[PDB]
Amino acid sequence: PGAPPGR
Amino acid sequence: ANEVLLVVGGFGSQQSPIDVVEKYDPKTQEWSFLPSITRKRRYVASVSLHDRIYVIGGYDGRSRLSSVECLDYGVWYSVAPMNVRRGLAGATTLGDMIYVSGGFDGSRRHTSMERYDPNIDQWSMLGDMQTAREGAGLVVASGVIYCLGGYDGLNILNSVEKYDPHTGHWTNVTPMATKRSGAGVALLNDHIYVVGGFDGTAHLSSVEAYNIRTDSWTTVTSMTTPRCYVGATVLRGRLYAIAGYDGNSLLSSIECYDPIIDSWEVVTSMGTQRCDAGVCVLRE
Repeated sequence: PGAPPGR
Repeated sequence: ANEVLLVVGGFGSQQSPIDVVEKYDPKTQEWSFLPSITRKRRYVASVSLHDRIYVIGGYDGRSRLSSVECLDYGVWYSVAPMNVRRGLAGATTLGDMIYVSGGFDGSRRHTSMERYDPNIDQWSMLGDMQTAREGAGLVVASGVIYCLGGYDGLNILNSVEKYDPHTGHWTNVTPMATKRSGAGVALLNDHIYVVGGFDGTAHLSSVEAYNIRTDSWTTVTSMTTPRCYVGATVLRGRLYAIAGYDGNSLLSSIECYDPIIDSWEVVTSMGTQRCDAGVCVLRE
């Protein structure tokens, strides 16, 4: 989305 | 009278959606654990309505969820699902109904907003926003719904929209100074506060305040640390920023905004590090 961490 | 803070789900330590539910009592300044939600949910929202905690939408690591579940302030149970799968949607209360707008369903961002009526247990579609937004904030100000910021799949947004019930459409208002996604949104006195977020390149600690009376934006003393996908709420008249991502690590911090001396200080920390978790305030 923006700077949200990913998994 | 006492007001409690509730933090539900989110993205955890172990780089995974979590089901943890924590309660902060400021009177005791103490944290407590509640029964965990039935499904691990990141990108989730949460609201308080008639001493009920509603956990709305989210993403479980596999799908983004139509499902909504409820706890009476305890046991967690599901209620009527939304018409749209919504991850990173804005949620608020108006009258005695729940309003949820925007979000991402795994393939397209949403202009839709919908309304939950508890007396009939129903989700009803309403008017669409001009721009689809995920990670946008929802707040109520003078009986009117505002949705702020977000991300449309292309650019981070400084756009702010306000809903007109008499027409079923949204009208634009003065945009924010900084485009923000995953910012926390709350109403404190006569100002809508937007805290933190992400502007496309940097994780923000900046805070903006929109004056309800003058319809003008101001910059406020920034938070103690950058926070994106941070919760924002008001407890007993004080603005609180809850957890989030500081650009490098998840955050435990809960910090408070002191209006009289105009400063931020970290007041407490939870037992878990989370970002994009649902936040709500409940009256005891």
